[PDB]
Amino acid sequence: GLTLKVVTVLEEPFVMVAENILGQPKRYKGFSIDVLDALAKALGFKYEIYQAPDGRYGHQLHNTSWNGMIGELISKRADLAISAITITPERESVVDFSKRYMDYSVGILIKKGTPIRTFQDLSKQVEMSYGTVRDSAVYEYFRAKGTNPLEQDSTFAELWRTISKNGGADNCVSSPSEGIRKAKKGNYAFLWDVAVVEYAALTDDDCSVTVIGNSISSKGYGIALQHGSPYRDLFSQRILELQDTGDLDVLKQKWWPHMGRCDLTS
Amino acid sequence: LTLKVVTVLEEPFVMVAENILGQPKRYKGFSIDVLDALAKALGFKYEIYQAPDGRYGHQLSWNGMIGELISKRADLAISAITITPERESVVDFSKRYMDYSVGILIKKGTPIRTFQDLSKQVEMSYGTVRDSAVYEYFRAKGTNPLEQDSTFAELWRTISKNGGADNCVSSPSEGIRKAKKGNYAFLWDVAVVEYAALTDDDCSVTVIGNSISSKGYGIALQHGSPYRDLFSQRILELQDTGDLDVLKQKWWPHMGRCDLTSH
Ligand SMILES: *[C@@H]1O[C@H](CO)[C@@H](O)[C@H](O)[C@H]1NC(C)=O
Ligand SMILES: [Ca+2]
Ligand SMILES: [Ca+2]
Ligand SMILES: [Ca+2]
Ligand SMILES: [Ca+2]
Ligand SMILES: [Ca+2]
Ligand SMILES: [Ca+2]
Ligand SMILES: [Ca+2]
Ligand SMILES: [Cl-]
Ligand SMILES: [Cl-]
Repeated sequence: GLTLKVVTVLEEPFVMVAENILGQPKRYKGFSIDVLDALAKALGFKYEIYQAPDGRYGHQLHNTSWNGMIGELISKRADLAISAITITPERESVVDFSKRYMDYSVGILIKKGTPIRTFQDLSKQVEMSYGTVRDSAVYEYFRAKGTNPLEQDSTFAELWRTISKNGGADNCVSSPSEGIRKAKKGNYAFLWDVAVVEYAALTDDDCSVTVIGNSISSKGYGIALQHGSPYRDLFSQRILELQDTGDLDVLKQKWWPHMGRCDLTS
Repeated sequence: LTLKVVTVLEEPFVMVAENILGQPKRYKGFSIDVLDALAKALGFKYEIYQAPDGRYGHQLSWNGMIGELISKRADLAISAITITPERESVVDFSKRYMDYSVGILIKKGTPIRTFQDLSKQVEMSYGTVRDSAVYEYFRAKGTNPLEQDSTFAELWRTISKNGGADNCVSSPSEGIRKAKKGNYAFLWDVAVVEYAALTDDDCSVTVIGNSISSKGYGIALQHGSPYRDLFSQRILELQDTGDLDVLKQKWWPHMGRCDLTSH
């Protein structure tokens, strides 16, 4: 029957590999998979998932083309893209996002037991390396806030001076997995999606790391569809219903356990 | 192009501005400034009118602003309208231009600093507007066995005492008035009670938030409107540049007004 092609990128606990037995297609699991499954059921479609061949969310290149999942949508190789995709104006100009199914903000992952408790505390650091994924939306977030003397505090300017040192070479990482691994080794603080670093801290074998939030949320996570897709408004309606009934809250408790895991209190 | 805009008064989203006798009513506020930025960005003019029953809208068909859009007397509706699935099924909302959540309005100087602390109260009156969406939110959360902390169950036990008659109020203005006179905490739209606290004549109240947002505020357009996606795109741009945050600081200003954190 009606089958949608879904492009994704691995991001814990939004989209993870579940099993891949030889001969069988790869299977996936996670919070975004469960939201997608609820939509598939309600709207009566099937789907097939593939990972973005370049592994990127996607951004705009100099000739106005896009790579990543965004590019897959523009080219119509994918009908929808889902993982932990932030709804931004640049991306919405070329694809069509559903209304959000979760809020987004940036957090800090750092080993427990330090005097750093806030973004402001991190910005005061003189010797400490900290950073984000180079070439990411989070890097571009700190560029924007850091190069804006119109902010009310030097916090973002100071954070940007460390993050962007040597064009991002010294203090940034290639992937969230590298940032998480470095934060656990100590002497590094990793700045990334708070939901991603919270999951990493909750599942740390040694319960050795904690997350600093406090970022005000102004953006959400969405399902990206093709420009002009008829499914965009249908998805939004059902997402709103999932939120109103409490079904989304249950799925969040499933992947970010309120209890049973590491205690994140430093 | 001129769009018909329907609204309802809600400080500081939409407020009456001063107008010369005989001149049409003027409006000002956070939502008005968002509307103005959309007009300038997209290049339209507009005329505003007030909903005849001063209601947002609910069904049993739709009244309030939702009804004006359904009937097509309005091209769009804006004030402090929350994006809900029941409303989105009959009209078309922009993506949100601000987050919504429920807060606590309470007199300064108590040991209550969180929703959990409020839920621990014995013999204290606290509540919300009777038969409101907020009441229904606390019903749903408070009766759900899958909640991981007893906080919501305990809040519901007090809010719904005697079918909601003992501890709930008839309107937000009454809830605000009761919290200011004491021996009551009022649970309502955090942006609304924050503004009430900032402008309290006696700078006597504070607001407890510490709640992830449940919903967004949106611009409601007609079902099938050609403008909805355009509005969403420009709203996202206004958020990303910080323009909306500047507008929020402008309409919920903190210096010159009451200090909400003096204790
Ligand atoms: C756009 O730029 C990218 C990166 O250089 C390139 O791979 C792609 O072929 C270009 N496409 C054009 C000219 O349409
Ligand atoms: Ca779009
Ligand atoms: Ca120590
Ligand atoms: Ca693990
Ligand atoms: Ca449409
Ligand atoms: Ca309201
Ligand atoms: Ca609709
Ligand atoms: Ca006291
Ligand atoms: Cl929204
Ligand atoms: Cl939308």
